[PDB]
Amino acid sequence: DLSGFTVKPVATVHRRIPDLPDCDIDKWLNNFNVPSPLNWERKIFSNC
Amino acid sequence: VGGLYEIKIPTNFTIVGQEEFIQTNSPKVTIDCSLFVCSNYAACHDLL
Ligand SMILES: *[C@@H]1O[C@H](CO)[C@@H](O)[C@H](O)[C@H]1NC(C)=O
Repeated sequence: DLSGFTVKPVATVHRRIPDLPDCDIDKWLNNFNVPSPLNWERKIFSNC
Repeated sequence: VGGLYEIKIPTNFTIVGQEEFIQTNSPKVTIDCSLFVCSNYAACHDLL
């Protein structure tokens, strides 16, 4: 009984939601009004 | 009672059937240890 094979994939399926906006993460990180550790700020990035 | 004992002797009879299954075999299980432990993954086959 030889070692098990698996059928090779004949194609690739790639799916992503199209036309989503850019997240602009650099614009928020480069904002010059920087908070201290006491009042550390959060931003949430989704659908981008 | 004197020399004699009381015994129940059959006066009529029938034949009865009884089934008995005896196991003599079992499912021949076989394992590919490599396919079970690692599936398709080359990084696992290397470590295995
Ligand atoms: C023996 O038993 C069977 C079933 O009960 C019956 O048909 C038959 O007549 C009986 N015979 C005697 C001699 O008792």
